[PDB]
Formats: sequence, structure tokens, C-alpha cells
Amino acid sequence: RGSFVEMVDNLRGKSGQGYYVEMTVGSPPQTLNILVDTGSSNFAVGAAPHPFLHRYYQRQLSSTYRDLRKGVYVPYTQGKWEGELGTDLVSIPHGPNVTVRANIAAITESDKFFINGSNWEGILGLAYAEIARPDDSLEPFFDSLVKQTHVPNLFSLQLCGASVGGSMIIGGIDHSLYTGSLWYTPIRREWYYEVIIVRVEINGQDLKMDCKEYNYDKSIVDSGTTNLRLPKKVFEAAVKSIKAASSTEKFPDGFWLGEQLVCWQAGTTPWNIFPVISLYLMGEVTNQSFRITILPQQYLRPVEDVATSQDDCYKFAISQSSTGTVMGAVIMEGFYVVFDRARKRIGFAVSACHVHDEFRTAAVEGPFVTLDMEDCGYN
Ligand SMILES: C[C@H]1SC(N)=N[C@](C)(c2cc(NC(=O)c3cc4c(cn3)OCCO4)ccc2F)[C@H]1F
Repeated sequence: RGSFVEMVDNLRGKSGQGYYVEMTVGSPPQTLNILVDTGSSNFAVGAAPHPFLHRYYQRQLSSTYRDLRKGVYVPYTQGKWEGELGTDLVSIPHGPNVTVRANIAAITESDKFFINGSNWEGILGLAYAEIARPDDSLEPFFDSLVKQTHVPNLFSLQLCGASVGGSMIIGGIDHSLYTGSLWYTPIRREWYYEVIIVRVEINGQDLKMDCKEYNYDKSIVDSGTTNLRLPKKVFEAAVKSIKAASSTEKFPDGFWLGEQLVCWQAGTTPWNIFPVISLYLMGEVTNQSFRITILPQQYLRPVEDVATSQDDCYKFAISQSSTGTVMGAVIMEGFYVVFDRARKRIGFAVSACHVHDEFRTAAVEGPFVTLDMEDCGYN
């Protein structure tokens, strides 16, 4: 506990493409790069020669593969994948020295799922059984890992960003990955990693909305989403405030809606024109909260693949949502995040690797006095 040198820097990725960990499946071990995803609950891997894939799971080569004789069809809002369920032996080379028999969805058909040019071939769904497909009887990977081994029921994520890197500490916390203290928010319900936001500030200025709006219909912590996604009404108020605070320069309306990029000359991004964003999260104690604060370095994201521009272009990575608040990479890149499943709580601390400048730093601060925090949750 406390120090896990072998798991430090076990995450890789490229801008806009996610964070993946190396895993092995089957006997003899087949190496795959697997997207780390706290926003879903299936372990699902490419199993057929899709042209976008560097490699795929070849079940015929595994002596320990067991067929579950069941299919699964998983439609997303935009993409889809279809697979055949089975179990096999799974290990994480730069994780704990253990081997687990886990459920694997062998992906046999997909659409808009794999990314052309990405270096991952599967997704590790780290959330709970309640949102696993086809149903909650398909035990998620981490549940299998904890049941079958002596690995503690906790993992932590340091997502670094701006090619990317970071650490997934399985079964522990590594104190070198953060500064200051961890502050914990309760996991409201074990399905997604659901949390409650009690207050929102832009540059210290309160949005003054009914706090139910912040969590309509839920708020989640999701390593598998890029953006900070906010409920439509909250996004409207947030953008209005961000526009006002950033009034020194004017931008087209499309930029704020993520419909167009905005570009600047290299090394001349005016970060200081853009405001900080603070989310107050429900604390561990009645009437107690804490505040997490991100910078423009988190929410204005570089787009490097612009062939029609020589300048440095950025995507506004705060967007409107119909699925509630999503605390994606925009949030998580500022922080070391502890998914303390054993105690049904999520810890936040300032990330030792977060991108900042000489004037401002991402922050985790408390305690604050906040009343009626239970009323902020949507029912
Ligand atoms: C709808 C999503 S949300 C979801 N949570 N999981 C599913 C399993 C899903 C996710 C992804 N994610 C990414 O590609 C990606 C990219 C990032 C990034 C994070 N994630 O942060 C740094 C910048 O780039 C891709 C496919 C996919 F199916 C879906 F449920």
C-alpha cells in the first residue's frame, strides 16, 4: 500500500483517442491494448480482422477459452458493437501479479466503435454490474479480479494529457501521483460512478441554479468520455458566464457550441483570458462539501490533426448533454482520482502531472458548508 512503482506510467494514448492499458488474454497470453473506461461495465475486445485494428483476440489459439454460448448487441447513441460472450484468463502485465478468469465479449461486428488510427483494440469497462450488457448477471472484470484474488477493492487513475500518458494503480493508491490531500465524495449508487454536484462556479462566481439541474438526470465520473458534459440548462448558464468572463476577446458562437475550432499563432494562446471552472461535490459529512477547480488547459483541447491550418487549433471541450453531467477527461486530467469501491466513495487530489501555468493551478479545496446537498440528487 502507498507505493506501486511497477504500475506507474502504465497508461498510453494519443490526443483525442483515450487512455489504454496493456492486457493479456488467453493461454498462451495474447497482448492487447485496452481503453480504460469508468463509464461502462463490459470487457469487450476486437476478435475479427477489422481493418482499423492492430491486432485482435483469436479464441482458437487459447486453450483456456470457454464459450458462454450467448451473444450481446450493444448500441450506443452513435456507435454499436456486437459480440460473442465467453470467459478466459486475463492478466495486466504492468498491474498486479495475478491471473483472473474474466468475462470477455468477443467483438464480431461493429460500427463507429474502433477509431481509424488508434492503438487500442478493446475496452475495459470498470463500472458496476447494473449497467453491464446484456444484464447484471455478467460479472464485470474488476468484480472478477477482487473475488478471485487478494487485490483490494479499489483502483486509482492519473490521466496526464497534453501523445498522452498516466497511471492506473490497481488495488491501491500511489502517493507520488498527487499533491495535497485527497477529498472524497460518496458514490451515490453503484451503477455508473455516480456523484452529486452541489454548486458550480465560473471564476468564483456562482451559477445560482437549483442544484438538481447540475445532476439532471445524473452526474458521473467517466474516463471514457473526453468532454466535461453538462445538462443543457447548466451548459447555457455556464457558457453565458464563460463568455462574459472572457470578454477581452470575441469568438464566433459556433466555437462555444463545438461546431468550429479556434486557432492561434504558436505559443501565444491567451489562457488568462479564460476563466477557471469549479465543481463543488458532496462531502463525506452532512452539510460538508469540497471544491474541485480546472483550468482552460483542461477544457480548451489542442486539435493537432488540422491539415487546412498551420496554426495551433483548439476545441472547446465543454458541451451540452441529455444524459446528465459527465466528468470526462476534461475533469480527470486535472486530478488524481481514487475509485474507492470498498468504501463507496471517489477521492480527488491535485494531479502531480496536470497541465498548468505560472499563474494558476488545478485545485482541490475544503471543507465548505453546503446545506440541502441531498436535494441536489435527481429522483
Ligand atoms: C458512448 C461511449 S462513452 C464511454 N464512457 N464508453 C464507450 C464504451 C466508448 C468510449 C470511447 N472513448 C474514447 O474514445 C475516448 C477518447 C478520449 C478520452 C476518453 N475516451 O479522453 C482523452 C481524449 O480522448 C470510445 C468508444 C466507446 F464505445 C461508449 F459508451
